[PDB]
Amino acid sequence: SKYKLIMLRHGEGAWNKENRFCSWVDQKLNSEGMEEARNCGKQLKALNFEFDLVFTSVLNRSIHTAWLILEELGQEWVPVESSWRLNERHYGALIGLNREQMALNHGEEQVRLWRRSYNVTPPPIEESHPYYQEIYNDRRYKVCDVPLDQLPRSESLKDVLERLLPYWNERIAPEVLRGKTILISAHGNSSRALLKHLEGISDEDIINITLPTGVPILLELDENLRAVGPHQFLGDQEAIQAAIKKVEDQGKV
Amino acid sequence: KYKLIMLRHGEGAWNKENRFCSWVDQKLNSEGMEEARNCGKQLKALNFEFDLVFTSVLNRSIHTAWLILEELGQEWVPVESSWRLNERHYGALIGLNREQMALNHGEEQVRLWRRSYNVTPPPIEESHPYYQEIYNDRRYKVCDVPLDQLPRSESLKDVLERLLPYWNERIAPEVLRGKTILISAHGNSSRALLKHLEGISDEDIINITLPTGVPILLELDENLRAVGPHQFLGDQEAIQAAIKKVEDQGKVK
Repeated sequence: SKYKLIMLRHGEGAWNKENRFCSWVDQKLNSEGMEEARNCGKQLKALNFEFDLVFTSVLNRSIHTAWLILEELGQEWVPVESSWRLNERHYGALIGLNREQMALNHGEEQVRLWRRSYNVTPPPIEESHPYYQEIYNDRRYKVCDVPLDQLPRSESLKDVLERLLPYWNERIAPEVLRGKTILISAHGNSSRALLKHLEGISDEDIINITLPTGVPILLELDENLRAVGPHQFLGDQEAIQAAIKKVEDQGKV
Repeated sequence: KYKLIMLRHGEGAWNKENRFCSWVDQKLNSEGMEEARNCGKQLKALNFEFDLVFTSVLNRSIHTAWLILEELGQEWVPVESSWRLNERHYGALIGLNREQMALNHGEEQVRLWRRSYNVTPPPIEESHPYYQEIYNDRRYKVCDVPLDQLPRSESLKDVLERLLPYWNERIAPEVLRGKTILISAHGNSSRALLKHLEGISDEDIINITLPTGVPILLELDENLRAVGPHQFLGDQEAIQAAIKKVEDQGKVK
């Protein structure tokens, strides 16, 4: 392909382990996630990647992942840019809830729909939600390209792509066309959103795409920035498929 | 009136070994990392809310900045790194033991090499043990100045000449815009900026030594000139002692 870029989902976190929808809650990576980030950097180093620019969300877990990757590459000097438009999909009222418990109470299929549907919008989070305050009172959301009151309170995967695409078009895509090697440290669903766009995945097929944590995703693009072949997870396919199954199994029981 | 924070990163392995590090990209050791976290805690106590962070391209200043932002929960704050904030280039003296130099050339000469404004260290030659790793690094192949035009040694005067343009053009404008800035730099690059901002004479700058891992508070007026001398944040006795420690590295037992 004419261009190559790397995107990935950050490493494991406390909630990623307790199996609770984290979303816009600024939870940190745990020891296991930090190591995943380090292994990503080692895999990228083994493949000679030399980044010119890194894009992250404003959730610290995606930022720390990038930092750990850069340290392993000895590329801490590479410019980093962060944007809420790369933030994980907003789970609204579901934030904080245990996936397996919801599966038990509502049915595996119901939870699977909420998690992977392109169109279903979660119930908006309310000021009465246990984590509303610790989200909308943070200064990082007072300096976004849109007023605090204009930020979403819940999003379907479709909503995510709608607020992420502008950033890709205006800030990231231009750099890729310039020949720069870009690294995107994002999240599970915000990453699924960008892949849908780049690979032209249908609304139906995007439902079956689940991304493993801490695994480099190589995308090869043509002159029009359209993927030339499905995304490629860099690493041992067997261990990567088990990690994907692990994510899927979070909604089973 | 405007206030900003600048500091020198924490200790590295060559600190206890008493060897000029300069442009060698040495990482912080355990102690240096802790020094950064302590700076972060102090800044958090003062409720600092940074808007921008400027660092050099030496990873120790970058890691220091990252640790401070983590302590503050401000990892999303924009960071910019430039070689123009790099520590003074010690030329051929890089890697040499400061006390050994004092025994070989005398304390007076060592003092001139370390703190004088106009004395230039002998240039580093291709045969020098640390030449390769420095000029072979990609971070210097993408600077605003060709790799072949980068200094091979610098007097404090040389440092100010390549650092001042960066301050005036990229940092000072943010200060005038009321932004809260953090400058994570080095011993002599910080001394060079202080000399300018405080209008310290070529002679008096020789007596200014900065301790590692200590927040430096500086207030500037409408003309971006120091309202008063810089101040060190923390236990003054421990600070003066740390300053003496640095001074004593250039003296005979």
